[PDB]
Amino acid sequence: NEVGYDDIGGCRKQLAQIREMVELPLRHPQLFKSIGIKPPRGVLLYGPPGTGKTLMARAVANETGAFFFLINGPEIMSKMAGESESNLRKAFEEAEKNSPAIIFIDEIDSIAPKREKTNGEVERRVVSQLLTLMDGMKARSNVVVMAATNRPNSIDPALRRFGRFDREVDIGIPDPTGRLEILQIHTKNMKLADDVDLEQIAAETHGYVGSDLAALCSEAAMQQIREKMDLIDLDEDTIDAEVLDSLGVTMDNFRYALGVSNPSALREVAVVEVPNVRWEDIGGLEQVKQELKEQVQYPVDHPEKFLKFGLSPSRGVLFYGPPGTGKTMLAKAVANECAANFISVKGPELLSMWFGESESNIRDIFDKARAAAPCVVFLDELDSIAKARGGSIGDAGGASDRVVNQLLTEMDGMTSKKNVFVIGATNRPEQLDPALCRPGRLDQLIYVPLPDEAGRLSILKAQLRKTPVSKDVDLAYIASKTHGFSGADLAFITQRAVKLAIKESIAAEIEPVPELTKRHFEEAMRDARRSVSDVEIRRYEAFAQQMKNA
Amino acid sequence: NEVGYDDIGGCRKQLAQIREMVELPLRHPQLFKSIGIKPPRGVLLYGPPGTGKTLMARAVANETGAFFFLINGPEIMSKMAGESESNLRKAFEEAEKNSPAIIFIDEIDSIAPKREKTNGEVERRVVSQLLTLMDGMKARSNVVVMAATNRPNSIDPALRRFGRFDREVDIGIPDPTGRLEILQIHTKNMKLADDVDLEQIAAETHGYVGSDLAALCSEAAMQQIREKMDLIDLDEDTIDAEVLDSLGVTMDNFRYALGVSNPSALREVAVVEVPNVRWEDIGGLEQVKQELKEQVQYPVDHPEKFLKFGLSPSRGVLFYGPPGTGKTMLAKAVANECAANFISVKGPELLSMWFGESESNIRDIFDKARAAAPCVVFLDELDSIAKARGGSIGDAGGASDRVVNQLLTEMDGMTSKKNVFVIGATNRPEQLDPALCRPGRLDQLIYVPLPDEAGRLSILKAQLRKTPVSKDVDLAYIASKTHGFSGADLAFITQRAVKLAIKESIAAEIEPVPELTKRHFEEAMRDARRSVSDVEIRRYEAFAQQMKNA
Amino acid sequence: NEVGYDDIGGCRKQLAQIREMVELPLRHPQLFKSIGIKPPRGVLLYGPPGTGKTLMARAVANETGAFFFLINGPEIMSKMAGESESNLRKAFEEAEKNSPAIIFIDEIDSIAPKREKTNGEVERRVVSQLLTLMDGMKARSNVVVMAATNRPNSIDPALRRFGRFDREVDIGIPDPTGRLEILQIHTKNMKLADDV
Amino acid sequence: IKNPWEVVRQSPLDDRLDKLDGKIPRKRGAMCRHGPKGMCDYCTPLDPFNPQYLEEKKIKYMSVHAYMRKINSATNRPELGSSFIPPLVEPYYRVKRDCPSGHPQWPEGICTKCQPSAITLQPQPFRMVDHVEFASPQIIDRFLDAWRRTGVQRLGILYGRYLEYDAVPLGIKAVVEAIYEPPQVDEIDGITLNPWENEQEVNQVAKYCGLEQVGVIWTDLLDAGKGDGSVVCKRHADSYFLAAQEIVFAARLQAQHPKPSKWSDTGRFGSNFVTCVVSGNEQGEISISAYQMSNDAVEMVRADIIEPSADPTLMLVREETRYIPEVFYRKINEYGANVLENAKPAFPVEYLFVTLTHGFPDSPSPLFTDNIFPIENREYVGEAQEVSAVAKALKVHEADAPMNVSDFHLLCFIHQMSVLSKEEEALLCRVATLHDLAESFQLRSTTGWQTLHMILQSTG
Ligand SMILES: Nc1ncnc2c1ncn2[C@@H]1O[C@H](COP(=O)(O)OP(=O)(O)OP(O)(O)=S)[C@@H](O)[C@H]1O
Ligand SMILES: Nc1ncnc2c1ncn2[C@@H]1O[C@H](COP(=O)(O)OP(=O)(O)OP(O)(O)=S)[C@@H](O)[C@H]1O
Ligand SMILES: Nc1ncnc2c1ncn2[C@@H]1O[C@H](COP(=O)(O)OP(=O)(O)OP(O)(O)=S)[C@@H](O)[C@H]1O
Ligand SMILES: Nc1ncnc2c1ncn2[C@@H]1O[C@H](COP(=O)(O)OP(=O)(O)OP(O)(O)=S)[C@@H](O)[C@H]1O
Ligand SMILES: Nc1ncnc2c1ncn2[C@@H]1O[C@H](COP(=O)(O)OP(=O)(O)OP(O)(O)=S)[C@@H](O)[C@H]1O
Ligand SMILES: [Mg+2]
Ligand SMILES: [Mg+2]
Ligand SMILES: [Mg+2]
Ligand SMILES: [Mg+2]
Ligand SMILES: [Mg+2]
Ligand SMILES: [Zn+2]
Ligand SMILES: [Zn+2]
Repeated sequence: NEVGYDDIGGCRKQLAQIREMVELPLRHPQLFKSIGIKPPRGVLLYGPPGTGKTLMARAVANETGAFFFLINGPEIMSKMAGESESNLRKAFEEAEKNSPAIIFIDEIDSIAPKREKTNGEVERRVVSQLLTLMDGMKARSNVVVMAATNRPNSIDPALRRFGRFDREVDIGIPDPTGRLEILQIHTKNMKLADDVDLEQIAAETHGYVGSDLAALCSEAAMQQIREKMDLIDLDEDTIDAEVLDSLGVTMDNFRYALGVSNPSALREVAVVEVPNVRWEDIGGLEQVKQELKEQVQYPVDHPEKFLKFGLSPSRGVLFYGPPGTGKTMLAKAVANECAANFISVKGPELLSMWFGESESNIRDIFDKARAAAPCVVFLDELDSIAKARGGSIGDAGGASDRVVNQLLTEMDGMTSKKNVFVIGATNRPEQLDPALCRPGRLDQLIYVPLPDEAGRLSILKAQLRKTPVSKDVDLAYIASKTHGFSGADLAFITQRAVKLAIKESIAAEIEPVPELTKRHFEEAMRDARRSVSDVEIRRYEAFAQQMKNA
Repeated sequence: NEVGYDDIGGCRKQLAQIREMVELPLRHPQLFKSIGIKPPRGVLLYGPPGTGKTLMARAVANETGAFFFLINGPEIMSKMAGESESNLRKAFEEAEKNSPAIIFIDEIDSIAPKREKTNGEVERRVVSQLLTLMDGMKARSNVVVMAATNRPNSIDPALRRFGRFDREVDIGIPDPTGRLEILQIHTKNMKLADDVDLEQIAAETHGYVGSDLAALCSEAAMQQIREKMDLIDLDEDTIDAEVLDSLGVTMDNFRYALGVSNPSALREVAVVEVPNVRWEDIGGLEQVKQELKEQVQYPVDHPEKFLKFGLSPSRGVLFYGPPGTGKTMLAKAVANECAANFISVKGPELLSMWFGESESNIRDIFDKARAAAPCVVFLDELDSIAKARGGSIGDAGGASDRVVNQLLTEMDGMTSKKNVFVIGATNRPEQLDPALCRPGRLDQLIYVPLPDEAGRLSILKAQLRKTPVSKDVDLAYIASKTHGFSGADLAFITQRAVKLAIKESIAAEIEPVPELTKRHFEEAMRDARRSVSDVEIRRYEAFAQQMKNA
Repeated sequence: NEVGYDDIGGCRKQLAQIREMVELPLRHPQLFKSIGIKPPRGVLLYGPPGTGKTLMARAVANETGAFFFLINGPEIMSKMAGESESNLRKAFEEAEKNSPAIIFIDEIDSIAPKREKTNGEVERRVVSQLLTLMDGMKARSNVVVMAATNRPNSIDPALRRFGRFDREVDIGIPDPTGRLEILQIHTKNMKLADDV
Repeated sequence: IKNPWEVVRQSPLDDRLDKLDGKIPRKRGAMCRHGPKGMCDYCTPLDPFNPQYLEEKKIKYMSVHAYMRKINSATNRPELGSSFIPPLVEPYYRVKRDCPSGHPQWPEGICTKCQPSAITLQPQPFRMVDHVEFASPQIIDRFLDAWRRTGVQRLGILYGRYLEYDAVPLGIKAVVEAIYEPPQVDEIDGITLNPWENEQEVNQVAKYCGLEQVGVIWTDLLDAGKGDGSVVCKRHADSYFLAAQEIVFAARLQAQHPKPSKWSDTGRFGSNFVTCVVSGNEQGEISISAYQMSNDAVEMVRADIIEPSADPTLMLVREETRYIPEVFYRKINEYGANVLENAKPAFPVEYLFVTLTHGFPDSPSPLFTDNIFPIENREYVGEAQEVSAVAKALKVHEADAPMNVSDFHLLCFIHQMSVLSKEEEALLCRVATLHDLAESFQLRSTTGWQTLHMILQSTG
């Protein structure tokens, strides 16, 4: 119940920050005294809910030799009027007494909402009590104030101003590497069986917080007990120890627990996440591959030539082309190359968060990408922004609405020195306003054509990298016959053909064929159907000839 | 911790005001007694947050021989009911006791919101306590009330009326000259290395407040310590002094500290800022250069001929033409010539601040320009105001909406005696209503054509002033071949050619060429593409022939 | 008036969950002690109104040998200011005294609406009293908190976060098989004719 | 270094009182929906601070421990040691000294960070002592002999100890054993003191006896002139209860006697020192009204704020170094509303005291059983302190006769004689309070008590 550094894992970069911010001024205040700067007393934690934010507090606090105080959000708000503000004054006097001091406040937004958006003056006093007492502190006190929340936007920003809270520290969703470590934290207390592959689990878990993983560990434990319920009689007052020794959680319990009612985590926000697709997994289009190698990889790798040449680059890249051409995966593979952070934003994600009005988060998309620089910001489905008013034809309203007017501010509100990059992608590029296509905003426009038969060969090579295909498969004879078919169409054929294979596989299981026959294919090849009209392409090829007329 | 005049820097004109307003009545009340006027007791400070507004208070207060009293905003609001209003009565009695007195109130909006927009009557009492006690003062008291805020609009305006607060004093964002001084304030306590060029830093910092700069100084100090963390063991209770003596912050630490998250500034407001571009940096179009020398430079330089001639000038200038013709830079270079202040306002900046409903700021644009007269107000992207309703075609709604109806009031609400000037610029001038083009509002209409090859020569001379170009570069042979290409197109070619040069530069680095070859050019010259259709120009040339038919 | 397992019928799968969640940690806390996991103290019931949600509480509670404490939603909200939050503190101290303990709270949304969508700070205190006192519990207390509602969306979600309430248990509308059983429960006390 | 509540030491009574919850256990109440080992909303154990419980038991205020266990959680408890918050706050209505805002001291400098708060004189929701057990009527009947012979008033000092008073929950009782009186110039409506001279001496007797200065008593006994002991009904509803000069003067002595506490920010809270006024009832019999100043009323004397008026019910607010902000008092009007009236310039004195009960044991067994000494500072009635009484008091010329020292007035006179040394007088005040036979036989065989024999076998 007392937390060390080993009890938390995965968010190493974040803990590297806090040790510089909290561990460093306390065990060595002389360093800031020798260099002659002020120690930051404004450490702020934030992130998604249930992400160890309370856990990382004591992970730092118990690893000091400093007196660590504590203050819960709802505990003060539970108190009566006046007495609640007394405890804050009782808090800081003890911390300024025991001068090496840590003040952590969990759920800071409950005692500090926006003063504009609040009703009770008792809430307004305790905010005003907090704003007063933060400034009443001293640098000679050597007392560090920590605060955590899950809603960094609901806070009164006067705290987030200078002198009170300056150190915005986000706790992001961990990678499969770091969440593997988190599983090892919870399972090292657990009693498992030898079949348990956490690395298989951590690969199969993608958007979970540690609370989801701890519930995941707690879930597969229960199913292990459910298997033993036949051997366990509940009318007994104590079960025997032999079933306790056999109580070892299987890998299949996690396979049960993987599809449990715990999987559904909190991934309905604006997330930053490193991608997984690469250049080999996208067949063909090597010209615009190199164009991204020109336009976005050269700044993130070498800003030195720019200051050599005195020229800031174009930060605005627009993808366009026919639909179903893998334009979503393109920005993921290039962020996976130069290891930049990645933020996927779709069209209705703007709108559905604006039926709930999350537009500071839209600014925070740029801010977190500024916080996670180098980062690329990917705007999927830009036609949906036009389809917020139906289209450019639409309900007579064009692409421009409150979304565009927000984005044009935030795209122009980006420093050109920043390597934070914005990637736009649509399939209906005529149906977007040129105000967003304005130079400085989005001036690079990249057409994504259909592949040729060599590209369609390279896709079918790349798509079937994980499939047990047959040996007689002439993909080139497929690539000969597939001409007008998109890369989405080719994957759609394989989804048909695998379904045709399962119409042989479990059909045989009802009457292992791990091979995808020509008979599986020539049925789907006869059933093959083109999704893109060539007269639609003749539009896009005229745009590929010339869209700069606009 | 005790602040003199030297501890603040940069905002000299503002401190020149306050010494006339605060230092002057206190050390010499006889002057207002001899001249027989009332000393102003209504000094109000305001500006962006974190701009030394609390700092400049004690910078004046400690430099008097006067008594000082301090009031914090949230400190009164922290207090209980009735007792909070007692302290205000306890404040002024002490100040009217010690009659040379300074009353500074930090964060005045927290104790004084709008009485229309508030909920608690306790807030309404303490406003009513304040309005009462301001009027209870006397001129024989010789007591000066100072107040500061970051939100000058959230205040109840009854304070800002006469007798209570008359002296609106804004603290603007400093120039690179003044923020250079601010860096010297923070770094003179710091221990630096000899490579540190603050002037290089102050040039590279453009929209920072002093809080951003103090965080900038604090950030590069930490990276200097991060470099020493290998030599510093945290389990030690005291590090040795040899690493303390070597602890000198490098210039590259600031180069690190310029690309970090501190550098997110507060620039998302209606700002006033002197420009940097000049007439030499805009090639060609010397006719409309002289037209601005006629229309806007003659009033700001010589109002004497107008009163000689009895005629007020036309204050309304509209720029128009094809897109991408440098119309944004035109108003900047003329404000940089006659040294007038400059306010850049884009189209969606009106709209995005009106999704949050900042329209008093739209009035305050004219008020701050009236406060910063001589000033020019520049309205970029007037098509976006039409594109708020899609266009003039649009969603059947024309250019006219709540934005225009606000602006037509505020443009007509300007005194013709004022040298405050309004500059409009669009690229879709047909798509704007003539109600805004009405005489008295915007009657000067300036077409911005494409340059000729001599203009395209002058641009490529002006654009390549900071680029290490090759010596074989025949810009005239470029200017011969570039005919329909805009000035944006020419810069776009150089962005391609530099990218082509970096496709030679760091290509050679992985295989210094600081020269922009003809081979770099003739690739981009073959890749050159016109952005403006001539049939679009034939529209604008018919408008350039005649738009006065409207 | 005292409810056994036989008095409820039809929702067998749901009762299979709760016996794993409530009956199991109490009569055998050693199992979670032997396997080394934390017992879930966040049992939450929800469903349509009038679906035996109050009925299934005592159907579990009377079938333990554990202590039971009862909290009604409007009963706390009926109380005066400060005194209402006192009873919650008086609740958990008795449960942490009598450590095999069951705390059922009927109509949890009446004492816990959304803090965003509420007016009285007295409501905001008693939510804040609840959020505090849920976290003040211990695993060594071996005390299970049950809560039921008919509006699972009106609740402040901070309860439904981890550590406080994790076990979302829905009570669905029964099939014609299970509602046949429910008819047999009510009619076995009744006096019927043979045509029924 | 440590906290005061980490270095201060409680009384043994405060050690005795901490280990109890004071909870009042109900059995199965009305709306039990449970078996007999279940609970409902109406069969929980009760609170020491429970107002409905205090209302049905007619108890005015909760005890300070019942106040202590109300305002604080159980986890916040000094057996944590370091991580403890003292819930009690001794009031600080003086002036924020050493102000951390650049301005001078309070004097010459002021800002918001150094000013104290305006006082809300509510009734104090608790009290220190609940019952005042006078251990014998003969303690009083000795004490009121000055008034029956003269008719002028009388002041004293309550001595004794604090024990559990089990009638009210967590009740502390001021068990009263002894009274000593300093030199004083006595008048009728008021009393002015001479300075007390043997201040360490009589305190040493209490240190010997295991007593201490537990409070103050005085009298308001004005005989109504019918010869029975009836009073002018002057301390009641319509007149007043406490004279305001008595309030300030007791708070002077109460500031001279605070109580150390492991639950307060200074390591001390409140005061063991209590207050009693002997008077007469409506029935015409000698009654007693016991009180104590509130922790604001101590502080406003410590911070020099309030002042008596000509009206004893009105308390003046002092006009203007110091800092006098608002004072209020919450009212109950005729429809229950709470109106904080402006207390400047005057306000009722009701909001300054706490009421206490008072009485006797069922049968008197105090630490003192003897009454043989003429009381000090009464040479104006010829009642003096001379050595010649000990020949009859301790019966030393009658050398067979046993030990009559069970008399604190005489024990201070023996301490005024100062013959027995610090161990032998603590062997005297051992036998003067416990009366052990083998230790009287030890003391009648000690040298110094036989010295106290052989000196006083040769006096007259
Ligand atoms: N990264 C993690 N590593 C280990 N355990 C974790 C991690 N994230 C969450 N947990 C577990 O989940 C619990 C949730 O508590 P916290 O995440 O600290 O609460 P929180 O992060 O402040 O989010 P709230 O409380 O909903 S605002 C932790 O106490 C851990 O037991
Ligand atoms: N050239 C390609 N190489 C690899 N996969 C492709 C290719 N073209 C399409 N796909 C697949 O088909 C789908 C198209 O991806 P998306 O980018 O979402 O489609 P899009 O081109 O962006 O147009 P829409 O309107 O979003 S479907 C993905 O599942 C891709 O894996
Ligand atoms: N022009 C400046 N020169 C020197 N230091 C400055 C300047 N502007 C800001 N600072 C520093 O930034 C700190 C921030 O405090 P302030 O800027 O005074 O706060 P503020 O400007 O009054 O705005 P608030 O506090 O958010 S209402 C100051 O204490 C200085 O250290
Ligand atoms: N006459 C000119 N002299 C120098 N540079 C020019 C000239 N005309 C255009 N440019 C360049 O054109 C580019 C874009 O200028 P802009 O101001 O954006 O054009 P604009 O006329 O304002 O139309 P928009 O709507 O802003 S694209 C910049 O790189 C300028 O340097
Ligand atoms: N499935 C059921 N089996 C047997 N009796 C039932 C069933 N559903 C409802 N009842 C009866 O109807 C009552 C419904 O009362 P409650 O459970 O209090 O209502 P609820 O389900 O808690 O939802 P509320 O009270 O409206 S929020 C039960 O107490 C039973 O008497
Ligand atoms: Mg938490
Ligand atoms: Mg797509
Ligand atoms: Mg300030
Ligand atoms: Mg422009
Ligand atoms: Mg119910
Ligand atoms: Zn009961
Ligand atoms: Zn002060």
